[PDB]
Amino acid sequence: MRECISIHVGQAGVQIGNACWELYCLEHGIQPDGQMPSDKTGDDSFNTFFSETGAGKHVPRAVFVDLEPTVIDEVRTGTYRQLFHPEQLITGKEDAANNYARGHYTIGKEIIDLVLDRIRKLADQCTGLQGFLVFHSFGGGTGSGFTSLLMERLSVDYGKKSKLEFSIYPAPQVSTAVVEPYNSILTTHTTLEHSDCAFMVDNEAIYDICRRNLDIERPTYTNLNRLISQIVSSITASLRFDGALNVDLTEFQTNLVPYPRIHFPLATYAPVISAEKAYHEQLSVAEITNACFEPANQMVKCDPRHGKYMACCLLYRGDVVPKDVNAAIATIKTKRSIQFVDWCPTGFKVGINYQPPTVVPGGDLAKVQRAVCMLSNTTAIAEAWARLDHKFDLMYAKRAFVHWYVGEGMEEGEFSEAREDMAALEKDYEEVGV
Amino acid sequence: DLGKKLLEAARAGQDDEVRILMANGADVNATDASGLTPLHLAATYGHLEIVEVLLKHGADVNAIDIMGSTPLHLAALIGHLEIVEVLLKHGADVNAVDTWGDTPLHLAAIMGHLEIVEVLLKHGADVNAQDKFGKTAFDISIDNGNEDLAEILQKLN
Amino acid sequence: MREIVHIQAGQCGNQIGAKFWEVISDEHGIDPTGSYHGDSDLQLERINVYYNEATGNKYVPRAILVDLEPGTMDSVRSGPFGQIFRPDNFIFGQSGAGNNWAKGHYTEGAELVDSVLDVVRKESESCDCLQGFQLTHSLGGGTGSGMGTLLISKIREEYPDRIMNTFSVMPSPKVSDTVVEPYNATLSIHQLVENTDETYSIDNEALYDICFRTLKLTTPTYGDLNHLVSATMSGVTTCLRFPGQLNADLRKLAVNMVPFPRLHFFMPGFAPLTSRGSQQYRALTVPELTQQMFDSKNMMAACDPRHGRYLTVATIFRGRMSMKEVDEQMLNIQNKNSSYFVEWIPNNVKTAVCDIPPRGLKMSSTFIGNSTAIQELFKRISEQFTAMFRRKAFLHWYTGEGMDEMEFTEAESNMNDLVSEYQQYQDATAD
Amino acid sequence: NIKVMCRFRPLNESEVNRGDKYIAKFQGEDTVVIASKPYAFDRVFQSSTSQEQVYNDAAKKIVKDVLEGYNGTIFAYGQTSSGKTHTMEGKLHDPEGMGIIPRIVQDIFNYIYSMDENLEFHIKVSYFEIYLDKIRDLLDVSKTNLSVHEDKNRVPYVKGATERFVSSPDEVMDTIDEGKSNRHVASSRSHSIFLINVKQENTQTEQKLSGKLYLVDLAGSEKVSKTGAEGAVLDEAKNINKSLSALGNVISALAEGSTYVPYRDSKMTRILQDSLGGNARTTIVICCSPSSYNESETKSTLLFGQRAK
Ligand SMILES: Nc1nc2c(ncn2[C@@H]2O[C@H](COP(=O)(O)OP(=O)(O)OP(=O)(O)O)[C@@H](O)[C@H]2O)c(=O)[nH]1
Ligand SMILES: Nc1nc2c(ncn2[C@@H]2O[C@H](COP(=O)(O)OP(=O)(O)O)[C@@H](O)[C@H]2O)c(=O)[nH]1
Ligand SMILES: [Mg+2]
Repeated sequence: MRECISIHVGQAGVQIGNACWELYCLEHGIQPDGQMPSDKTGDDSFNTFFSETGAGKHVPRAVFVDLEPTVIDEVRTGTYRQLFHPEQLITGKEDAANNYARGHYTIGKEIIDLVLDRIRKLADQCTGLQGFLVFHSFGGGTGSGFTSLLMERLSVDYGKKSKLEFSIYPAPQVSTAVVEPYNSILTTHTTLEHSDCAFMVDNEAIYDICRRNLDIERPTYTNLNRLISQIVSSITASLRFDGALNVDLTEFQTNLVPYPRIHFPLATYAPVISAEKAYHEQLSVAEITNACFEPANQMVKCDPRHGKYMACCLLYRGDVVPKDVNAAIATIKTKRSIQFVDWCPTGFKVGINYQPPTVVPGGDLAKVQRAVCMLSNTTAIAEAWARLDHKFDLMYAKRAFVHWYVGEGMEEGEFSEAREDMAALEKDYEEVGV
Repeated sequence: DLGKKLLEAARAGQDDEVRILMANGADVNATDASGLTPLHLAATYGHLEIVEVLLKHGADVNAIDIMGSTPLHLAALIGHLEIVEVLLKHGADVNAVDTWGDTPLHLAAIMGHLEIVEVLLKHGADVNAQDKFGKTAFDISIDNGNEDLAEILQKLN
Repeated sequence: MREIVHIQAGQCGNQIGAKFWEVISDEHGIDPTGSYHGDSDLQLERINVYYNEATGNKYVPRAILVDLEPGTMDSVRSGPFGQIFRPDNFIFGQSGAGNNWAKGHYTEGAELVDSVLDVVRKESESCDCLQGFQLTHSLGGGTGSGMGTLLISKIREEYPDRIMNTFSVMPSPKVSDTVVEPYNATLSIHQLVENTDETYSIDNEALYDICFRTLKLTTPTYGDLNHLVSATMSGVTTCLRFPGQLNADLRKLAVNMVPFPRLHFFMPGFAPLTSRGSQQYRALTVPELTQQMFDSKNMMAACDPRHGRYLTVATIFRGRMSMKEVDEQMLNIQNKNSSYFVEWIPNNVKTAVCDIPPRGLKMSSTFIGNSTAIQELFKRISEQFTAMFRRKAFLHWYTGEGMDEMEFTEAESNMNDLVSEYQQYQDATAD
Repeated sequence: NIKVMCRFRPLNESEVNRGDKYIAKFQGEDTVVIASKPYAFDRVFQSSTSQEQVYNDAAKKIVKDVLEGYNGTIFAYGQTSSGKTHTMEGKLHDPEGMGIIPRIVQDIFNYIYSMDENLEFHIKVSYFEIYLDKIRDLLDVSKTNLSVHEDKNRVPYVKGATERFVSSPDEVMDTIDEGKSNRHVASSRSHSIFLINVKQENTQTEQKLSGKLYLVDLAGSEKVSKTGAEGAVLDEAKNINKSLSALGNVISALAEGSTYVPYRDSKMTRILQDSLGGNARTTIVICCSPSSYNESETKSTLLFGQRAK
């Protein structure tokens, strides 16, 4: 190790972080109090994500921050109350009230130094720190504002370290603020130069998968988070197991980000099957690979058939023979129209983790024999930015709600500067995808 | 000057000082700087007995101040029913128009004085009289959403 | 974002405030002695928002009771939940305000203000995380209007970073005590436009019309009007009082509801509309709740929503129902009446569902609208204010209390400017 | 109508050795290109453009209107070291080096005297700052919280503001200097408003005129995340930012010809309401630095001018 530190910012970041760690403990055979039985081997794969104490206790290299206590109090009181470093569960009293300007400066300034001093404590326990994985929403005041203040500060204190994001993109089905597009554009603008790779999780795509594949009428955050945690686990498994693809954080940029600004890959996960839907025959390697090119299975709503590919990774889990992967890829190359940019290599990088995929017992997802997560960098994701930019433009033209941000120390021109950066980004995707 | 004193007495509703001041020759039709007479003042401030006494002794029922306000405008505005009835009985012009184009009907309607509106209508208040913005008492009742007033204003026949 | 400090000023303020405390206490299982006796942990999860925890497992309202009239304390104390209030939280004068804003704002009110502020201070220092202030008052009288607004400007300067919220009762000649009510209300609206974050416009014109025309009450009483007020007050605070995601605190509600600082006057709506002691023979369905809460007949401000456009809406559903059916009915209202919701504020309608229904109802819905149609309430008051002001009727009652005539001109200019501001956004397009 | 005018100053010795390159490319006499995006304004004055040429285009017409009894407003905006002082005042007594204010004051006293036949002139000056949302008189240190009131015709005015009688150009400069010594400065931490009221009485005709010239000194917008402003400084920064938003909202409304103009957004926009509305010409003078290092703060000054339009 080669340690990675996970940071969970605000409600979405925290609750998704809860589901991710619940799943990592299940995958690595760690109990809720950090204990692990008989089959110990220090020299363990998961040591990149878990430090080891004295009593044989494996503790996540995780930090949880919120500007309000309610969500983190549940963590301090729940099934995992003894899993995390109690000093690594940090809370303020007065939240950012869905206002980026409060998370970023007026409120966030009161707790930022404590957060960095707590991160330093975890960093000091690392022999070869690779960097950070940062979980947050785009829409919340904390998820947006506090994360970008944190990202700016981490860039100064850990210049040579990689920073990855898991960003919850807003959907009106579960939205709690009208100002979510403002917060999303302001955070994207300030975080852009500080992030190396970012995995957008569109709440609407997760919501649709829960409705269509898991038959959930009105999906709850618990339903969405368990699905999201499954997909994040598929992305992070290579860092936690001794594989050959994406073994370190640097490798995610190398494999998925040929252009620094175009650092938003698309994740497509298959198969998502209802635990209550019995009995279907198990899906083959061809069936799960073909499912990677079906828009219905994406983490973000967009159409890759419209755009162009710059990079493509397929990460298998379970009973997956390498020859069968090779054959399914050749099938996909011929049968499908997957266009790559006239400069990047037309190739599919493959990773295989032989461990049967893990699900939460009693959850909505059925245990499958084999699974795949495709990580591709497509220009089609620009559509998700266009939808956000549109909503921002409609409100900003009237300066609706702007008094809230200006009232919290922000200068109005910051809205214009952020939106010009989003316009430069949309143009960057246009210039590449041609 | 006793004119100034009579204006003060009628305003304050001092019935006895009104009698005493007039007895010493106080001008029953004296005006202040804005043209209000003791009658406009007693009618605004609801002194029924003072209105009756002024009218019995030469007060001009239709006197206008600088803004064209008559005693009836003021009694209709403030909601003094008995005063409105006494003024009308003494020949008050039901359709007098002030400087804002208002008639007593406009003022009673704006203020929600429903009984006064009914009285004014029975004495021939002009239902079509427009103010400076082209509004009749009916236009006011419908722009306001006042259904009770709209109903009374339409009842005519 | 935990504690809310509640202030009730004047006769109306203390009447509607008392009712609010009775209704929420019954919802939270708090008896008149301040003891909890309910059967759900959901009742106590957010109890701290309105109640302090006293020694011996007692819950005490974070309420301050103010008046210039004497017999108001006596009347509140004699009430069912009269004994639940902290005796030291009663700040009562003996002279009264005589339905004059100037007496409330400058004379009798200014003599009592510092002693109100000390009680406000004692309550605020003991808060773990103060959200802000909630004031109940009428705008047509002297104490609630003049002293209420004096308290608001004094609290704002002492607590500039806390939310100021009002339940403001708008005068009507259909209910009325005097011709000076348009003066008192216009003078108070000038204060409210500048010093509140959120104001619920509780219109007596609207309450009287509901009681008379819908509920068939021939002679509506204050108790008939207050039955509507207490339903609304309970409904609009559901999100602050029970666990939830949406508008769970005063500042989140303000950030969602207020696009322009002056446009912070809300049209409250409620369904079903009932009379006191009316038997419910069936529960309303989700489609009926949706239609009714958006219906002009169900609005607590005498404004027609079709005459304006919605900037923002908060809808609260109460009782056991389908979250899927709520979602669909809410989507259908917006898509079928899309021209009535500004296209330049996307997803401006937010919906919350609370499992606990209010007393006597199996199902309820509360509507909170920020509509440009509220300019109709401001036009009605302005027209009566201007009718009186042009003729200078009773001005001496105000200028005799120190007040300059210039404050009438300013308050008039302010209300006309607010009406023009609503009109601007009503005609604004996303071109 | 409103006009926005951009001015680029030459490079100073403190930044000549810094090795900064000219990011300021020009187009026509109204457009300035920064990082391949154009920025159109009413007029763009380069480094070579004289103080005389700047004054004629931005202030000369407003001065004539004020002397004719109408109102007018001149705003000056720019970050530190942009050129505000040099543009607005310069070498106050030198004939070539003098800025905008000594020229306005020159032209006013050149109209005065030249009319002594039937006319009686009175020049009244006022100087106040808006600091922490309070109106502070810069001519009377005791008047720290002046209020905006309305007359019978709803016209907003500052109640109890000092009104100094001035009979010469030197008297005006001395008044500006006295007021400047009372301004809150850490770099200005408040907005400044200088009032020149030109009163005239035609003795024979009995007709009176009163034209108001408002000289507004704007503190630059502050990004509080940067600077790291706290306490009173943070309250100052919010107040400056709020006022600039309000102003931007007002000029935008006036530019689009809106029926509603949000003068009530700030105390500043309400003081200037009568001089900004109706038959009044307004010029916003925005000062920019041409340095490659200032590209952030200059694009900030440029976007504020774009808001006005
Ligand atoms: N998938 C998912 N999204 C969530 C969850 N909680 C909140 N969100 C989304 O996150 C956004 C709201 O942001 P939050 O994370 O709740 O807010 P915050 O970061 O705590 O910030 P403040 O409360 O404003 O200080 C909306 O888009 C929600 O739908 C969750 O557990 N899962
Ligand atoms: N809805 C309602 N309005 C009331 C109540 N009591 C008084 N009012 C109204 O309050 C307004 C002003 O009166 P009030 O509160 O009594 O005066 P204050 O004691 O000086 O504040 C008038 O418009 C009354 O109709 C009440 O219990 N309910
Ligand atoms: Mg939160």
